[PDB]
Amino acid sequence: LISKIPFARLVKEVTDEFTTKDQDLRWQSMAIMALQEASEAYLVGLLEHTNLLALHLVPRGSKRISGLIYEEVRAVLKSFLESVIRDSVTYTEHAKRKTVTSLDVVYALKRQGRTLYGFGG
Repeated sequence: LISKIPFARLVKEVTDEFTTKDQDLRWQSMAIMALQEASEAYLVGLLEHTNLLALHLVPRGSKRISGLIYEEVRAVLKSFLESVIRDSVTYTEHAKRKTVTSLDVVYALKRQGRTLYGFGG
């Protein structure tokens, strides 16, 4: 487990294909932390999003058959990761840098509609 983390490798592997643009880029430890932030962030967002439905709607917990939630979450994450690379290469290139940081990921998440710049009380 601690010695080896296959999940990080798998997530990194998918992302690496997207980041195949590793023409000279470099993956920092933070980059990986970004993956952790991404998965948990997506979930909090999903969980929190599901909570609002609870206000008047009743999610169908049973018979979870609707375009495979796992497929959707995965494809949706893929979109996030893919966009992240585009945003990352963009910000890195903006800074003529060749490195992936959780910070750039955060920047990507921010524009993704996170933090709401504090507009949302």
